[PDB]
Amino acid sequence: PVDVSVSIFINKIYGVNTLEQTYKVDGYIVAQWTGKPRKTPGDKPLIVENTQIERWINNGLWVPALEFINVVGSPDTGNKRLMLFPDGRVIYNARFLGSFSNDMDFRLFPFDRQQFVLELEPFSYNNQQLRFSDIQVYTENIDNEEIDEWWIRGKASTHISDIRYDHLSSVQPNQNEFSRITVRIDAVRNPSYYLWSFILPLGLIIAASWSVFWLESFSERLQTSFTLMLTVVAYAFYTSNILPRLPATTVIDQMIIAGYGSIFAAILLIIFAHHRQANGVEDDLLIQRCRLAFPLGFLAIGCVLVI
Amino acid sequence: PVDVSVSIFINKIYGVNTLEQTYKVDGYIVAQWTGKPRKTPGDKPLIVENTQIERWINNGLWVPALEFINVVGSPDTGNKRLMLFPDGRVIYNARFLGSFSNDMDFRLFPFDRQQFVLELEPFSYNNQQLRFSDIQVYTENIDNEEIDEWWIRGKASTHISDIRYDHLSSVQPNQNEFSRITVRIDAVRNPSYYLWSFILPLGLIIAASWSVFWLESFSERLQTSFTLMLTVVAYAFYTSNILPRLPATTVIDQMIIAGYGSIFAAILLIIFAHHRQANGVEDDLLIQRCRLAFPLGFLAIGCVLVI
Amino acid sequence: PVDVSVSIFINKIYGVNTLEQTYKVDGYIVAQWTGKPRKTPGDKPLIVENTQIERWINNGLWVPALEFINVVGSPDTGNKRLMLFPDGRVIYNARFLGSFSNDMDFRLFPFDRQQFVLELEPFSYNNQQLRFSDIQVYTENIDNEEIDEWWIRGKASTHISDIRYDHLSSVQPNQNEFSRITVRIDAVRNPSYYLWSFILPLGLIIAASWSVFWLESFSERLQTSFTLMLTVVAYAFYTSNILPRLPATTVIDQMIIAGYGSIFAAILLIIFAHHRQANGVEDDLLIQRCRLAFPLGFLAIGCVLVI
Amino acid sequence: PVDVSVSIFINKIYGVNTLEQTYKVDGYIVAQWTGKPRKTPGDKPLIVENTQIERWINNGLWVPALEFINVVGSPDTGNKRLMLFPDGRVIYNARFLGSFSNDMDFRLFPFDRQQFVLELEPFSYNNQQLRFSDIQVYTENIDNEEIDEWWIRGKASTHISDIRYDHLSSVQPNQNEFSRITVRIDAVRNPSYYLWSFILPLGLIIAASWSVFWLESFSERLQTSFTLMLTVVAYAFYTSNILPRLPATTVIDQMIIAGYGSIFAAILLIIFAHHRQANGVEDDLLIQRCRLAFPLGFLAIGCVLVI
Amino acid sequence: PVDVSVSIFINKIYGVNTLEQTYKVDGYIVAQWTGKPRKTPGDKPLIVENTQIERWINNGLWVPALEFINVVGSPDTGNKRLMLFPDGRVIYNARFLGSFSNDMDFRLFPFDRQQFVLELEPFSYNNQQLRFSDIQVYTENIDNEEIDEWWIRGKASTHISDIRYDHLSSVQPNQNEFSRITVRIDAVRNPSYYLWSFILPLGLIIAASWSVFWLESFSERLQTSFTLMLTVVAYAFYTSNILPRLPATTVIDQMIIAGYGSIFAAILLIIFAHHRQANGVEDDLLIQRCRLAFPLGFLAIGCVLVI
Repeated sequence: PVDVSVSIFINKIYGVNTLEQTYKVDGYIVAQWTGKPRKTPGDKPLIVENTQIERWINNGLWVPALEFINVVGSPDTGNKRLMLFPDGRVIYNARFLGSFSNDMDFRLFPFDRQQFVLELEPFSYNNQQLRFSDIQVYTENIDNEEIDEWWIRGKASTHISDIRYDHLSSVQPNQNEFSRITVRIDAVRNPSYYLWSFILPLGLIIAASWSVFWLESFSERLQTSFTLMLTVVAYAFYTSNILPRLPATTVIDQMIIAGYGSIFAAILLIIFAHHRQANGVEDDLLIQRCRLAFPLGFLAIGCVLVI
Repeated sequence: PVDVSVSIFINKIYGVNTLEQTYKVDGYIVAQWTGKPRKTPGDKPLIVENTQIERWINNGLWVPALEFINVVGSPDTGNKRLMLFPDGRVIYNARFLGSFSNDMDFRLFPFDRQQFVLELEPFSYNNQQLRFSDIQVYTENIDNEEIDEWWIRGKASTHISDIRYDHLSSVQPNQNEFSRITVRIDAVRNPSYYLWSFILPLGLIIAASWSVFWLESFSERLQTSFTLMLTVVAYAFYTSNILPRLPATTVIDQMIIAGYGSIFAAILLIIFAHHRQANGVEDDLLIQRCRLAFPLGFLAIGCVLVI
Repeated sequence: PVDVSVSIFINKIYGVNTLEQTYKVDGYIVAQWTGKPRKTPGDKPLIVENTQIERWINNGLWVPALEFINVVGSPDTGNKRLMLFPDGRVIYNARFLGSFSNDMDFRLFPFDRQQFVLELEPFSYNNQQLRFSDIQVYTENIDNEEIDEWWIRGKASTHISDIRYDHLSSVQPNQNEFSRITVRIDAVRNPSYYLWSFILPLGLIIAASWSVFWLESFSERLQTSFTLMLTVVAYAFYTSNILPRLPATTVIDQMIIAGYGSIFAAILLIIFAHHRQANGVEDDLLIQRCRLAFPLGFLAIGCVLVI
Repeated sequence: PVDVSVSIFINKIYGVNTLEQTYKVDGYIVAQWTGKPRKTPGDKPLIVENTQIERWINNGLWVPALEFINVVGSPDTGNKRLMLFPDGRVIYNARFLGSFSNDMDFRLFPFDRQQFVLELEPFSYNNQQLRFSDIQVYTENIDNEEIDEWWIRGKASTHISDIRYDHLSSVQPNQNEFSRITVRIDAVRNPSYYLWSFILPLGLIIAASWSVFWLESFSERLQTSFTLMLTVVAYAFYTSNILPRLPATTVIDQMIIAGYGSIFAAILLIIFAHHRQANGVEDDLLIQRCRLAFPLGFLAIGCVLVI
Repeated sequence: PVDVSVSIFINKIYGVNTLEQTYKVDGYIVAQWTGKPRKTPGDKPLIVENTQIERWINNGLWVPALEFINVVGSPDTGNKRLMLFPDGRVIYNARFLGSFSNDMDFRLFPFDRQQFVLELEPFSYNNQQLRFSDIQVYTENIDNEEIDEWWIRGKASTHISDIRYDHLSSVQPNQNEFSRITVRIDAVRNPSYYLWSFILPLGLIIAASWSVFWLESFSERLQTSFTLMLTVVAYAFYTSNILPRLPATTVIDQMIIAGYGSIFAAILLIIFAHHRQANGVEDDLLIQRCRLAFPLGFLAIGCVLVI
């Protein structure tokens, strides 16, 4: 079994797609192993670049294919090189930009946290072993973080493991285990932007909707609610169109639904106070009571939301 | 007739396009057959990867081209390999990402269910038979389902068949039947998100629209109706822009049309009650009757919608 | 002149682009001609697939290039094969997906009808003739039609013709006529969806806008119009954003403009009735007259729209 | 200096990108020059197509690369051919689809006019001269123009010139002038659609906004303005989202700004008339005066806009 | 160490992507060095174009690969050429369009300024030195600037430097320093468009919101605020949808949030003035005081924003 040492340099993780749970990773991949020694020009290591690489493979050079397991579509490989050492060492180095898949739960949207993973595995060989994996995710940790959209927490975690494929041929007596390198980078979303421009105004609207009870007439109370109703519909549209697209109910989507309910409940109470008492009494002890209670009931339900 | 065994590993089915009735399928395809025995290095099976494969084809190796019948544009094939066995067996294995087509009826949008199908067929040979198809759609069934957008019902069903092409040449006396593998995966859309964030507020708005009859004056009743009218127009826009795009009337689209009608009918009744009675009587037995009847008429019509 | 028989199988016509007047066509293309006889393996027809085809062309095999005249960008060709017959026949078969152009007038948008055309022509040869064209547009005609977006009317029409290119070289004495195959498929748009979810609510709003005349006060009449004004602005936005994009005025766009005018004319009449009569008379014989007349004037102008 | 005669057939100019000032050009390019005579099959001109062309170049055939100077990314070339004449003539013909750049001023958006240009230049040779350029922009001039989005004014203008590159090597004593072909096609946008569906309603809204002065009460006058304000905000959104995107203020954008100002100026006058006169007088000679003057002040300022 | 002279011609910098902090660069790259002398046809420098270049590399020609460090995906290279001089000089020249990455802070959006940078580095050699970098950013400086979206300030800055890579192999005793060319072009965004069509109406709306205090009744004051509330929600949507997309709070977003706060504070003051005084007094000295003070308080807070 050939010992393969890999190194993955991650330049940038960007372009997260919430609809398809994917993310882009730009960087380099280096893999080193030792083969039979070789006569090189003079005796310095020989450099073979791009189109010249397949010329060496056609003459018999063994270059194993390593596949990104969780990639989404063939990645864009930039420059690639082979470094052929006279003592037998071989170093493959290539620039790449690829889109990778991982299970991503966005339910607690503004305050959610995700981990971006890479999964590397040889495409055809089980008799060849990944010896050690070093990733160099040397993007900043203390340069721009409050300004940046995602907060990387710690240095990336690595784990070389062995994957057992059962459904295989019938001629392999026991060779159905492959070496898989797994890189993981944990990150937390910076909610600053979504707090100020989305959650804050949504609170301001939800709060100010309760000021309908400070209207004197019943006609004033009920008719204004329909203008508040339209405002929440507008704000829900503004929220869903500008924020990333999701077929899942987010924290903000609960806040939106809560606002929807708060207005509908107000309409019920406003009509209730009118027609609850005999002979047209307006239950003024209700309008004034919920004038402060209605704000409190929402805050109590919000805490049980975090139950 | 050559016996070819295929195996299709489905990693992920995603990216449904409602406008073009397409869907993306990432996974692997394996095909195995037995040919004339062959001298391999030593005597272990030889592995030929990617660019090296066409070198073997130029020297005479027979590798049939299998076409995805229902594919939408040439798919993106990642790494590919040939496993050449000394006794004659040949195993082709390739990673692919492709877009596939099938008839998809989205009319009952939030609660609809679809089946994703693959159709495999040799491109040039009828004297070569697909012997058995095993698909490994080992995506979860009981890990994430309530969180996931689609619910896979069962393991994929397959069907190898023979397709008769009539319009052909004139030199084939009887050989116009091709082996077609057909894989089918049934799935049900998870309506959780669309119920809470779309159907529920639409109900709350439609319901609260009936509270126009609880206004005392006629001027209050008619003018408020026009503000409710704007809200339904606003909500239909929010609905059509955020939800997947469709040139077909969906369940939600019927609910939207229903809200449109409920408001217009209210305006008729509101105006009717004013000018229906002689000498300016306001038919107060109507406003109060439909105050509860108008909500009920909508519920009765909704049940005949499910007829 | 070489006799070339073509056959075009049309799997699917989809993805009409109203902004660029284009549409996608998936299917196969077959071309057959007879050349000098040939020694084949044994004596069965030889099959040459994909990358192996250019190998035969480099050894001298004459394979003419057929260009889609009205294609938009080089089309995506899937699998391709050559079938070489010993008696001299040669059959080229290839799967393709391409985007094609044709003049498409969408002015009567919901009820418009278009025809999708293909135009085939050899790229370099005029001394080579397309002998007969058979298209197999065996998409359904009586399976799904009311559910489908477009209605195909009849079997596709074909026409081989001769195109005269004048601006050419100076060395051709008379050879400037090329063989062109022209396929035409006529189709009518299914207006069901646009009627119910777009045309119907637009009528309901336009109609209900006239109910402003049933308000008793003049202040009620004028102020309500401005809320109705906003509703038409809102509905025009919803219409233009969801419906296909066009730099041309459609039937719906005329209906929208009509709604704009109906409201502006209402504001004129409402203000006119106030200040038309001496000493502050409110011309109540106008408000009630146009209470019914204003709806009729719209219907009369709508019929002259179809003039 | 080799004499190269080019001819550019322009099939369609479409896909104007206002954000990036680009446009797509589909058509053919032909280039002819005379070289050393050649032994051809028999003695008829030889046709070399697509993949076969580079075979002749590897054997020594001189085929110069002509670059589209103003192209945006490598263009999509369809079929290409070489016609090798026995007397030495060589004719290169190729189908192409490319995106081209030019400075485009969209400030007078609905009524603007642009010119689409192509710039052709050899990539490596200054000792080779473009002898004459004939373009065949035989798209219609009198077939569909009122229906079409753009109006082509005349046949395209050509200009072969010499471009002086100063910053070059140090070994060229005087050879730093290159032959550049420049094609120009002038076009005027058909404003019919934008007039009816955008400019017309914006006028109606701006006009109808002035009808606020016909309200009797002061409370009626001020409150309605905010509904008209919302209408202009709504209409500004509808305008910017559907119309092509631009980081420049257009004619329509000025009309929008004008509507914003008309309403804001109205609010000032409405509040001014209330509190301008001593003892609470409502300056009724103002409300009625600007009832007609405010429309005129807008019309007077609009004519100074065309100053 | 080989001396390599590069020259970078920048035709156009366009397509800034605010979400991914990228920008497109179209232009040419020229690189010159001197090698062992060479026998050329006759003795003039030989020109080798495109596909013919790799033929010389297969025969042994050394052409080093230079990589754009900050590129986002492999760039699109148009025509490329080699100029082989008899005395040993070699000139590589290629057209390219590429997407490049750099840290871009858009927080002060309308008035922000950015710098577009390129970073060039050899892919495999440290024993080869970039001798001098000359960029020709000969885009206009005094032709169109007020009309153009970006303002280039000065001639582009260059800096050849040495980058120390630590994490490397174990066989290099001291050779881990690479030559990096860094080009920088400073640019300031032209805020003209965003001022007139976005900042100005936002001011007009924010200002006119203060006119709620000039209403006489309390019911008029509170109900109108909710219509003003909806207008800001609409305008926030229009702002975020049309302006470039950003997960960061911009100057406009602060102006938007300020408008949100201004209205909510008014609702508090409007309700405060009602219920602050004993026995139902309406604190008319507040409504009139903040009638002018509320405008001033916003202006006072706005200057401390620029603190």
